Amino acid sequence: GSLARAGKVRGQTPKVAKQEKKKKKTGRAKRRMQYNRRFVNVVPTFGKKKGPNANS
Amino acid sequence: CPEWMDDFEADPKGKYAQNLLKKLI
Amino acid sequence: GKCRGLRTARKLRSHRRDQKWHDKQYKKAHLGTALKANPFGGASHAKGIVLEKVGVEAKQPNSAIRKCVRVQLIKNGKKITAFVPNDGCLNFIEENDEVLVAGFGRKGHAVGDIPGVRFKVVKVANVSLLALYKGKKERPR
Amino acid sequence: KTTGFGMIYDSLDYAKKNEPKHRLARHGLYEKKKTSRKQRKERKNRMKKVRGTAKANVG
Amino acid sequence: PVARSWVCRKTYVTPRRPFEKSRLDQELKLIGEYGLRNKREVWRVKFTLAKIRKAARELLTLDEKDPRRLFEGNALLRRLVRIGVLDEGKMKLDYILGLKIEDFLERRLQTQVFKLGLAKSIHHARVLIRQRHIRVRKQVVNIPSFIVRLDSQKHIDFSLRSPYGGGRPGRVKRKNAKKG
RNA sequence: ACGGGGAAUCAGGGUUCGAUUCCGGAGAGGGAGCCUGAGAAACGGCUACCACAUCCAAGGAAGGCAGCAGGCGCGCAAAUUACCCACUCCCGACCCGGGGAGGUAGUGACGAAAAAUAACAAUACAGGACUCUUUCGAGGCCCUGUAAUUGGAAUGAGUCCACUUUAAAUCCUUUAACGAGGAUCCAUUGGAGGGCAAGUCUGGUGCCAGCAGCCGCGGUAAUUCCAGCUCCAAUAGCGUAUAUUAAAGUUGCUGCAGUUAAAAAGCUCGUAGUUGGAUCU
Ligand SMILES: [Mg+2]
Ligand SMILES: [Mg+2]
Ligand SMILES: [Mg+2]
Ligand SMILES: [Mg+2]
Ligand SMILES: [Mg+2]
Ligand SMILES: [Mg+2]
Ligand SMILES: [Mg+2]
Ligand SMILES: [Mg+2]
Ligand SMILES: [Mg+2]
Ligand SMILES: [Mg+2]
Ligand SMILES: [Mg+2]
Ligand SMILES: [Mg+2]
Ligand SMILES: [Mg+2]
Ligand SMILES: [Mg+2]
Ligand SMILES: [Mg+2]
Ligand SMILES: [Mg+2]
Ligand SMILES: [Mg+2]
Ligand SMILES: [Mg+2]
Ligand SMILES: [Mg+2]
Ligand SMILES: [Mg+2]
Ligand SMILES: [Mg+2]
Ligand SMILES: [Mg+2]
Ligand SMILES: [Mg+2]
Ligand SMILES: [Mg+2]
Ligand SMILES: [Mg+2]
Ligand SMILES: [Mg+2]
Ligand SMILES: [Mg+2]
Ligand SMILES: [Mg+2]
Ligand SMILES: [Mg+2]
Ligand SMILES: [Mg+2]
Ligand SMILES: [Mg+2]
Ligand SMILES: [Mg+2]
Ligand SMILES: [Mg+2]
Repeated sequence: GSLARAGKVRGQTPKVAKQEKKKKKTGRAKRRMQYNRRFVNVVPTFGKKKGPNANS
Repeated sequence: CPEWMDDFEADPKGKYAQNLLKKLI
Repeated sequence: GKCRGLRTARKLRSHRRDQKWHDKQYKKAHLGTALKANPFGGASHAKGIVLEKVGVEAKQPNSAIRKCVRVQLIKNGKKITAFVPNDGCLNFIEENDEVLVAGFGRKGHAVGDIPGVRFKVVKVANVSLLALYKGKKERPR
Repeated sequence: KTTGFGMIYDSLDYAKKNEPKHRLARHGLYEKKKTSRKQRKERKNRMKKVRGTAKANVG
Repeated sequence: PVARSWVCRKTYVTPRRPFEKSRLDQELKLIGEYGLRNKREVWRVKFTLAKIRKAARELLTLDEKDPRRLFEGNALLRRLVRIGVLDEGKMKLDYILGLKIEDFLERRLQTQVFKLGLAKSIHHARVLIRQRHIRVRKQVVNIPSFIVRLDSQKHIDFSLRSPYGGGRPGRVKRKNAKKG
């Protein structure tokens, strides 16, 4: 078939710049945070266990 | 979640059935 | 039933090897016709010259045009159709240019939609396709 | 801490007889030749091409 | 031919199932509780424990009066008692099968430095060890994964060439004192 | 297909790999024939022929890197035309000379070991547990985090004297001086429907572009494409292609199947093969 449409969608996608952000901790300190986020202080529980990325 | 059971029962065989079943278990 | 006597070792071994010849993978690996017919000649990758850009129809349940290239391997001259993975990536390839081709993922078997295609382009003009796609490198002049 | 080895010789002449040359050079009692391995090897292979006394005429 | 040795080992093994909730949670619990850098340290400790259990299981099937069983079982039990993992009152071979991973993780220099009160956290303990503030007997130890021997435990000090033990101020104190 | 010692994987049994530093064999572009020598059918010895190929004043002469470097070619695929006999040893007439054997550096994400990229205190709190009170409150014990909120402490990555190292050096180790708040001295590679851990959030596209190992996603409300944000897996590493092992009790000795899923010869005889009843203190 025709090869004229070869970069169509990537070409028409509007460009959005990445936001500036703090650096993320690495190594032991990143694993520490995760441990704190998942195991240290989690009191609320309504029988759902919402995922870490529950947008809705 | 009851919402998961509802969304699964609406379309037991659909684009979102596998995810909702995995959530139910 | 199978023989079970203490002196039946030769019968068991001969039967096992004869029946081993009836296994698809074993026969493919040990007969020598598959390696002869393999365009890569048993190599993991190969290098070829782009002959033309071609568009291949996707299989019936889904409609699309898969952008591939006809390449001629340097080491044996065999002609091959190789898939150019990402979008816009066909624009990184020109005619009569060096390309490094690898397998598609299932041991010389066609993958997914694309019919009769078992190779994908890894490098174009000695620069990786991923680097070109992500803007890390530009096409040499 | 540091750990090493030491030798104390009965006399300086005995030390000069028994010590390896580089250790004497560390004390300043010995000097090595200034030629390189390549220089000597090429000189040897050049001398190999000439007969008796002319061997001394190539360097 | 060269004069080199090529004997080397892999100190860990990788789990067969990469994504499963229970294993990931248990490993994360261990990492957070003992201040570990990654899961490779957990798998390393798991591998040493697995090798020890395999040796013990090999020895158990042997005869009780078998001299090989007696010899290597005694050696294994004495090695385990020496590093503090086993109790001297539990010096029978089968008790080796009762050991857990936390027993081996508790004998690290990091956890012992935290337990002795030289540091106020397990992570503070790790940074204290890696910053050459900790010595065992007279040797300054720099490695957090230093399995502390049972006799060596009583000699864990602050490394008298360090600011916390030897009273010599470091870079920051000196610079901030020069500003006065 | 050089053979072994061995290597990868493996419950048990197995399958695969072994050109590769130790032992044995073979060869020095391909064959053949020899001299010397205790020991070669030796090629860093010689004599021919075959194939290549160097210089030539055209009469002639000289060749053999599957040694160390290095070049070409082939390819998916592999390092310096470095220093040294100081160590291990070897050779010689030899305590002395020589050794691209060998050692030392260089290149080196083959692969293996260790191991940074922050720690703490104070605040202020989403805050939580713990605690009395009657709800607030109190609870100032303990923990977590937006903390572009504060604060001093500790450091090595670097720069760099001097030792030490070494044949001479380098590296590592040891020590001066300098060296951290976005501590910008800024971790990546792959993913987020299921298998399989993690968003039917937002914008664009609209069976196109593409993704997708497999099932599938996309035809105007895409949990799957192109991106932003967020999230998770491993982490100084992580994707991809190919060989192979386990998974495979899908080669079945352990341990599979043959009525209908693939499968018992049309039937009988019969050599080799395999197996073969009690019984002897
Ligand atoms: Mg061969
Ligand atoms: Mg073999
Ligand atoms: Mg070999
Ligand atoms: Mg070969
Ligand atoms: Mg050999
Ligand atoms: Mg020979
Ligand atoms: Mg050759
Ligand atoms: Mg010969
Ligand atoms: Mg030669
Ligand atoms: Mg020779
Ligand atoms: Mg060479
Ligand atoms: Mg090339
Ligand atoms: Mg390579
Ligand atoms: Mg020597
Ligand atoms: Mg010598
Ligand atoms: Mg060598
Ligand atoms: Mg260098
Ligand atoms: Mg790699
Ligand atoms: Mg490694
Ligand atoms: Mg350093
Ligand atoms: Mg990412
Ligand atoms: Mg996305
Ligand atoms: Mg998935
Ligand atoms: Mg999931
Ligand atoms: Mg893929
Ligand atoms: Mg998906
Ligand atoms: Mg297999
Ligand atoms: Mg099995
Ligand atoms: Mg079957
Ligand atoms: Mg049938
Ligand atoms: Mg029948
Ligand atoms: Mg018969
Ligand atoms: Mg009988």
